[PDB]
Amino acid sequence: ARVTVQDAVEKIGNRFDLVLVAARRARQMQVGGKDPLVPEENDKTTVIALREIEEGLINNQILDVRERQEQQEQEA
Amino acid sequence: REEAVVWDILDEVIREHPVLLNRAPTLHRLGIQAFEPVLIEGKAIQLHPLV
Amino acid sequence: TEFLKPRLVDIEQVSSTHAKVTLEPLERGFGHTLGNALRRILLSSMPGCAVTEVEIDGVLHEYSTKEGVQEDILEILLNLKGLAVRVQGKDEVILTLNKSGIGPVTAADITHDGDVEIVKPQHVICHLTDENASISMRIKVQRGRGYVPASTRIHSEEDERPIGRLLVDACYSPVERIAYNVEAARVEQRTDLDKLVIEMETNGTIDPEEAIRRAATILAEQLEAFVD
Amino acid sequence: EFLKPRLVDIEQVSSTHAKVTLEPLERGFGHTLGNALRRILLSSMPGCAVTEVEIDGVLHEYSTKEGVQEDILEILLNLKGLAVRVQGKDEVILTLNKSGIGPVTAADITHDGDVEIVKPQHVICHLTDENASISMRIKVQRGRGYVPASTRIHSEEDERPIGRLLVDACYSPVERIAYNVEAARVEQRTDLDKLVIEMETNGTIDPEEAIRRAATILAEQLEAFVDLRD
Amino acid sequence: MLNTCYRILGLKPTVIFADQIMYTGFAYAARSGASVGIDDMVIPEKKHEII
Amino acid sequence: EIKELLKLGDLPTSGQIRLYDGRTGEQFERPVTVGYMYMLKLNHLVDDKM
Amino acid sequence: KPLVGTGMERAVAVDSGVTAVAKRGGVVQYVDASRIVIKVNEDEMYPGEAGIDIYNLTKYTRSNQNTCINQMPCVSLGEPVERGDVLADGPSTDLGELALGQNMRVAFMPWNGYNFEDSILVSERVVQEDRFTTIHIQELACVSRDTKLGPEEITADIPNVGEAALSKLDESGIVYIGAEVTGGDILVGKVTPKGETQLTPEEKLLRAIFGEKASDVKDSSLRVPNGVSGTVIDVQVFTRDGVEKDKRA
Amino acid sequence: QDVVLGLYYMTRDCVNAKGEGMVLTGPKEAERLYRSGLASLHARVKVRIT
Ligand SMILES: Nc1nc2c(ncn2[C@@H]2O[C@H](COP(=O)(O)OP(=O)(O)O)[C@@H](OP(=O)(O)OP(=O)(O)O)[C@H]2O)c(=O)[nH]1
Repeated sequence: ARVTVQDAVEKIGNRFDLVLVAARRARQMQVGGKDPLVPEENDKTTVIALREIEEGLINNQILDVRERQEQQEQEA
Repeated sequence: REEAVVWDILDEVIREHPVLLNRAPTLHRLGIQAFEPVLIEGKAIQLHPLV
Repeated sequence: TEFLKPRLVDIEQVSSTHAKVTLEPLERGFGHTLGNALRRILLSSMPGCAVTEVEIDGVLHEYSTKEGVQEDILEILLNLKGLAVRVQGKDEVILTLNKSGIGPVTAADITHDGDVEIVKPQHVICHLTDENASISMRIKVQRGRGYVPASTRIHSEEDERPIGRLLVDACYSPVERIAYNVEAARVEQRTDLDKLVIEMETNGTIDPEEAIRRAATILAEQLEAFVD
Repeated sequence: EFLKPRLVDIEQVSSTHAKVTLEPLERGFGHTLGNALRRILLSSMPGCAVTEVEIDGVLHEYSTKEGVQEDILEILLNLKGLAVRVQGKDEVILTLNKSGIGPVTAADITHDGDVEIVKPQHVICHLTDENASISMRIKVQRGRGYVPASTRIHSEEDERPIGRLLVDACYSPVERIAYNVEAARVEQRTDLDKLVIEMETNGTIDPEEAIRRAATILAEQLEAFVDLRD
Repeated sequence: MLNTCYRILGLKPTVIFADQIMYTGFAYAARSGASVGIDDMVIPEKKHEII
Repeated sequence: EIKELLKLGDLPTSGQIRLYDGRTGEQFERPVTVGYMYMLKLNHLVDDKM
Repeated sequence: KPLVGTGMERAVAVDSGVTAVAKRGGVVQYVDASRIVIKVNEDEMYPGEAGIDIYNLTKYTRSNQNTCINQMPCVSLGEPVERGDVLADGPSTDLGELALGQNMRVAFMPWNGYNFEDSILVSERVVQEDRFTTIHIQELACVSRDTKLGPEEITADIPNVGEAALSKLDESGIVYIGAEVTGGDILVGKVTPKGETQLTPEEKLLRAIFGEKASDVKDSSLRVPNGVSGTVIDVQVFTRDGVEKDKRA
Repeated sequence: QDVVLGLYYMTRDCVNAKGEGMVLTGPKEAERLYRSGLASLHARVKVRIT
């Protein structure tokens, strides 16, 4: 999705907190705590996070739930 | 020295990185736009005609 | 002295009749020389078989209307022009169509002969209405090279022909569309190299790749005189 | 059902200018072959050209010799044009040594067996002093196309000698190429055409060999192109 | 044309269609071969009359 | 006077000639103006501006 | 030369001081690419010591904009010349006439949008013939001052530089006339006294380990600017009275 | 500017040219006809389009 992020804004309509969510995810991807959920095409993590947003797998709520999941798992 | 390896690493870094182009009289917000760079020979910047 | 021969020639055939072919890397300038040579020879001079003339038992001029056929004579002419015929042995044959009743007269309704194969049995030809539904015709298929419009036969018709003999443009060349895009391609250090994107749509009879192959073959065969 | 083109009469009007005709061309391939040939001829014809020059008393292109009028840079520019035919070897070192008053043309170069100077009248320099004497060594290579001074540095290979004077290499003998397709009415045939290729070169490549070499290169590329290994 | 393309289909197609329009326009402009000669600008026959 | 002198050269008096496209070889419709113009290379050199 | 001029270009060229013009017309006795010697006619010959006239020409010097200003002789041995003839053409001058630029074959037509806007398309043929190649003579200066830590020296000894870069310098440390250089190359070697590095501990450890004797002189040598490549055409040396000139000076 | 000129040239109609009144089965055939030089780039014609 390195042409037009129009569909990601159609998923999240703020068009501003969209970029913030994508930044949190793409920094969680760069610092290799996690791995990309999409088959990489030798892309960098920017368009990877955008592609992950557009398919509905990640948003703010899914990010928070999975984050608290990993937190409570690592607590044990 | 700048051998082939440097050009390969540069190509891979440039892939998804966008750069901003501006013209000194920035009249309105479209005076600054971001583009995906394509490495080319020469010292002149090539920009798409339509814009 | 020593040229650069292209490698990595990939062919992604979306829709068996539609084949895109990418070719790199080529020495400077040969993108257009080969794109053009190929296109020109393929398009203008390609041996093929096609419908040339038609005889309707019912109408004397191409602008008249037949009773009970919704399509005008022009429309049936255009439907027959597109019909893809591949004959094996004989060069020119006279096929007969006789159909009745309601519905679409399709290429299937042609008399099923030995040497002539209709590659698209479901191509629509005509729509026949109720209670009259009488269609009888003789379509002549000939083999020839290239594209020849009606206007030159009607011009050069010293062989005066009877009424009803309706000529149609003969589309012999099996390649329906072809184009070549040239794009910048660098062999790890030399940037003055180019990519050839060959987009080809043919009309079923021949597969696109084979069209390319025999076109280049015949061009080389002409060139044979000098290559030592 | 096709025909084939055979090389028929090949007339030479001048030493530089030549007309080459191809008589039995089927309709439509006149232009195709005209254009393909034109392209390959102009781009790929292997030729010889001066690559470097060493004159003794001159450190750099900008200095000047006693008793000559052209500058060193202009002498280099004049040498760029020198049309020379080497047969067997690829790199020849020609030596020009002349003294006294007179215009030193290319003919005065010491004539070696394998080297043929096509136009001995080509001017190089004008001496102006009875004792003024110039000696130099011109190194001529074989090559195709156009390579500038600045690119050749990549293959430097210890270019240490400051005496070496690099010249841009115009490795191309074909100057001009045009084709005319005209109907070649043979008394028993309907629609056949002749290609007339008019070609002007610096007098190094003979027309037949040029045309043959072009057809060869095109044939090789078409060989590679026809086969498709998916 | 561009406007309606945008209104009906959306961005992605309008972008692609704009690029296509540029390429085709340039190609066929080159094939046209339009230039400007001295005789192409014709002095009206009746200038001196009105003067 | 230009027309006369161009006739003295045996060239089209209108000053346009038909040109063939060097890539494909097809002619251009409507012949185009060719001829020599005196051009200048200005002191604004990309080498300095980059 | 301009194919289509206005007639004034001879006045412009002559009246400018870039052309060399004959003062007493006569016959050119000796022509060289540095001086034109002419024998004056007995008519105009001054009674007391007329003799012949010698015109020294100027060869590639740097112009205010860094372009080349060099005069080439026009006339040949034995040509009779008149008072006010154009002996040598100055920069951008031909046979007396103003040649500001060059005349090219232009065709007015759109060529696949590469001349979209006022941009111009040009053929490899122009670059091949070298007709739009300019010579630019740039000046570089290396000045050796004396700081209170000690006067700097021009010697060729430059700490931790590869000897490949020194190869082109003489023992005095000055580039040889005629050497071909590129961006980054060192032209004049210069070092400055500086001590008390005050290195952080780990560097001390490393100095101990490898035997790294710290050289008290910093590097300053005048290397060529980025992306510039040409021939060293000339060198000049200005030493103040008192100091011991070096071999090259 | 250049684009619009090209498209303008492409779309303009002409009183008389090559192939007046030809019937083509589709745009691809139109293009095949133009590139072969059997018809002028602008000439009034009846075409089937979807
Ligand atoms: N502006 C413009 N774009 C064109 C044009 N032609 C094709 N594109 C699109 O640009 C994108 C580039 O794709 P590619 O570069 O070929 O695929 P690749 O990254 O894996 O190599 C494609 O969509 P995409 O990036 O995959 O879209 P998306 O799925 O990422 O959202 C393609 O559809 C064009 O002419 N103009």
